[PDB]
Amino acid sequence: RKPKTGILMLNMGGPETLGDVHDFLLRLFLDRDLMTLPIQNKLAPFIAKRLTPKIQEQYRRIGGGSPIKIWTSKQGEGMVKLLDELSPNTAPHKYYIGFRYVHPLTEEAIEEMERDGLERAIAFTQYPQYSCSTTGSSLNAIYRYYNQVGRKPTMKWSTIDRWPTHHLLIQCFADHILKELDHFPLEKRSEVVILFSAHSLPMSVVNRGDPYPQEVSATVQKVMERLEYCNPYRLVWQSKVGPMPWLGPQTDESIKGLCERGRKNILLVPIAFTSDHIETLYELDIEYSQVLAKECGVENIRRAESLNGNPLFSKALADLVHSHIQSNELCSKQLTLSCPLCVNPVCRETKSFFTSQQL
Amino acid sequence: RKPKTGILMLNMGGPETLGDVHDFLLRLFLDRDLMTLPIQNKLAPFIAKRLTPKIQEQYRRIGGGSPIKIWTSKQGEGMVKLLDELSPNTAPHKYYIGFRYVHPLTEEAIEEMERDGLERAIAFTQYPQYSCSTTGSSLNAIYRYYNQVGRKPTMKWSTIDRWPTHHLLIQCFADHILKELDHFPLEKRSEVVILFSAHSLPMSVVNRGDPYPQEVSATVQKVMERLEYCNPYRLVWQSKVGPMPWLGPQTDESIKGLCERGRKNILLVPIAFTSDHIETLYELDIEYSQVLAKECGVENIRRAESLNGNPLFSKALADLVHSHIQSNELCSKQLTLSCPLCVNPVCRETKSFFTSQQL
Ligand SMILES: C[C@H](CCC(=O)O)[C@H]1CC[C@H]2[C@@H]3[C@H](O)C[C@@H]4C[C@H](O)CC[C@]4(C)[C@H]3C[C@H](O)[C@]12C
Ligand SMILES: C[C@H](CCC(=O)O)[C@H]1CC[C@H]2[C@@H]3[C@H](O)C[C@@H]4C[C@H](O)CC[C@]4(C)[C@H]3C[C@H](O)[C@]12C
Ligand SMILES: C[C@H](CCC(=O)O)[C@H]1CC[C@H]2[C@@H]3[C@H](O)C[C@@H]4C[C@H](O)CC[C@]4(C)[C@H]3C[C@H](O)[C@]12C
Ligand SMILES: C[C@H](CCC(=O)O)[C@H]1CC[C@H]2[C@@H]3[C@H](O)C[C@@H]4C[C@H](O)CC[C@]4(C)[C@H]3C[C@H](O)[C@]12C
Ligand SMILES: C[C@H](CCC(=O)O)[C@H]1CC[C@H]2[C@@H]3[C@H](O)C[C@@H]4C[C@H](O)CC[C@]4(C)[C@H]3C[C@H](O)[C@]12C
Ligand SMILES: C[C@H](CCC(=O)O)[C@H]1CC[C@H]2[C@@H]3[C@H](O)C[C@@H]4C[C@H](O)CC[C@]4(C)[C@H]3C[C@H](O)[C@]12C
Ligand code: FES
Ligand code: FES
Repeated sequence: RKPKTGILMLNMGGPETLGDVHDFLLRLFLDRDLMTLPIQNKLAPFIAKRLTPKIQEQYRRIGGGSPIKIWTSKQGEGMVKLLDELSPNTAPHKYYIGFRYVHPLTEEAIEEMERDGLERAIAFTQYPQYSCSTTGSSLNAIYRYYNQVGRKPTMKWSTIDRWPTHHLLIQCFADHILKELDHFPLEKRSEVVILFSAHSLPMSVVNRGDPYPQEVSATVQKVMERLEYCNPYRLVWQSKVGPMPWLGPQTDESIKGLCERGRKNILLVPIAFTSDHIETLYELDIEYSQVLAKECGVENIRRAESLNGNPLFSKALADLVHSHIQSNELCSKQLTLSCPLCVNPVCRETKSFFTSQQL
Repeated sequence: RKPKTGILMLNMGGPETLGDVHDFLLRLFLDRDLMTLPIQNKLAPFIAKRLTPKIQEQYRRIGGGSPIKIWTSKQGEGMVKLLDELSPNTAPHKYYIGFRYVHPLTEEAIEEMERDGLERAIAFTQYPQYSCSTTGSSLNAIYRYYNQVGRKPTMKWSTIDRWPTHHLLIQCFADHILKELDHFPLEKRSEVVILFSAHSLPMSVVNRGDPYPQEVSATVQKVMERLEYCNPYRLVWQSKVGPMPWLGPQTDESIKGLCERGRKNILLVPIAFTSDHIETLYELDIEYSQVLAKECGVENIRRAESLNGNPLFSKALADLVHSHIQSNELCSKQLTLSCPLCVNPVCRETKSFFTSQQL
């Protein structure tokens, strides 16, 4: 039986091997919906080349590459299995991976979906909280693909552009937090302080109206409510780079600050991504938990396991797609409102691309 | 007959008459928990004096004074009426107003509570979302009062230091939003965009770990979920002053940005305060809705009514106090975690003041 419904799982992606690092960075630095550089066509390949060594080294430190594709595939397989049972009327379902900067690229996925002659296509962002820089960028790629190929889609499109508080997503986070709290010495469990950590954004992006911070904040509240506020927490942000102002507090500075103030039992909780990747395996685990934490004299610092292959997470994914199909939703109401200070003309085109879809 | 349980309603307060502006500002610039200034004892009176004219003018523009005490009193009376019926075991209940910078001052309220021979005293912040600059400052005042008076309290203390997602608070906001949406022309109701607006914070405060942004964001999500995402929204921030970086987007820039982008039907929703005051009556209503909006060519801009005298809000207050009493809570779990980068030694003292209370 030929595939009827395709679920395009969108994510930035990460290099699978050290050899993929260079092109990963190149594609990224060439992206306008994310970055404007002078003589970009020249500096893009240059900056990619100069950062490759350091980035390859980071991936070497975690085993030689990014596990994003492996986890995405496992989740997609689980999701599809459930969807075929949940929604027989839209089966067979097939998942496609559309990474923004690595293979399979968004464009390659769309080309295959079209080639497979699907009746329906769902742009399912793998980022629970919407940022014009993450989900937005992936959605722009879809609009741009058809605009560039100079032809209309042969499939009916729609998008699940955000899902910051999906009940099953929240349950997964809560479950992983609880099981990690169990790993702390019993005598320190109640003393543990939780630092929810999400990739930060430059203040210039936050100030334009990016939906991200508020949604990430919503996820945190939902998780803590489910945990019945068993431990105190703080939502902090990681991955800042460069000298420019970014949304803080910074995860690293917070870890150090807590230790200096007597809170030496910390539980890190990646709250804005669903699989392991450089942010968790390198930045949180090595950079902060092994090096920084040791230098600050932490007693116990752990990190909640990433959702990865948790069966309940695959259930969450299937539930989202199923509910989306049943509601005939073309996109969230939120997507119909671009940032108040958006200056990228493509955002409105992308929005319209989805709001105007037939069906 | 004699009062048994006192509910101290904490809020910054506002000058009741133009004549009260000067001392309001003086007390404020003399608060080390709010800000630290060089030679503060000399600069406070000086700054208060220089700002008085402009601030008096703002209050003149809204009628001649702040309605905060009037609304606070009405809510307090309604709250007490309900509490006497809800919690007979802790009745008679008495509410006391503890304004940070205007009469009745926090210190004056405490003196009266002590004098009334209360058995229980509850520091009930009127800010649903915790900021060390709002609720924290108020709680610090309580600790400082006893530390300064050189005497221990004669009543049992506890605090309701935050309540960002209390179901009745959320219902009130949603109700007021729905009725304001009904005031827009029917043909534009669906086109209306919601701007949740809350007093901004300097990035220096946000970056040290202030709980505020994340909690305000939680309130927004709960309200939108209750409204079933009927309209698109954005959480923006108002009241920024000075040349330093503050958390954006700015409410004023967002209003202008939306209009320039074709979204000329806006609903402003104060989401971090429960009564009318300078932020709503002047900043939003006059500064932004009457002047700015007009200059931007807005079609319709309205503001959800503040909670003020809504009976359901008095119920929310009573329910919070009731649940607090029945739970025997001394404070939220959140108060037990000071900011990761807190540099104010009084914060820990204040925290301990409550966590260490007998009972
Ligand atoms: C100016 C521009 C940022 C523009 C902006 O966002 O306003 C920045 C982004 C990355 C920068 C480049 C990268 O840092 C790589 C190089 C760093 C060297 O120190 C200067 C040249 C160098 C090639 C930089 C030139 C310039 O300062 C760039 C291109
Ligand atoms: C800052 C920007 C998001 C901006 C926005 O909020 O719109 C994010 C998106 C992808 C990020 C980049 C990618 O993760 C790839 C690189 C990862 C390195 O660890 C830092 C540089 C690096 C080049 C990152 C810089 C920055 O954090 C980027 C560019
Ligand atoms: C750190 C890295 C340059 C590394 C190098 O010179 O080797 C530079 C290259 C392009 C930069 C990014 C681009 O200038 C686009 C964004 C500009 C904002 O002011 C900060 C975030 C922002 C996302 C920058 C983050 C960071 O400074 C980047 C990623
Ligand atoms: C330097 C200090 C801020 C210190 C800090 O945050 O680290 C700021 C806070 C308020 C400022 C003062 C207030 O703005 C009032 C005055 C404004 C005048 O333009 C300069 C003198 C003036 C008296 C300022 C001096 C100085 O710049 C102050 C005292
Ligand atoms: C910025 C600060 C909160 C700081 C923090 O996040 O810790 C808030 C608390 C009370 C505010 C002040 C009070 O509202 C009184 C004044 C109101 C005027 O409209 C601006 C100046 C004014 C003097 C305000 C400046 C600033 O917005 C203050 C000082
Ligand atoms: C604007 C006002 C001075 C007005 C005047 O003298 O004309 C100054 C006096 C003290 C200032 C505040 C204090 O310096 C404390 C805070 C310092 C932060 O860098 C900005 C917020 C912050 C809360 C300042 C806001 C604003 O710039 C204030 C309130
Ligand atoms: S930058 Fe957010 S919609 Fe364009
Ligand atoms: S400044 Fe937040 S706890 Fe001290």
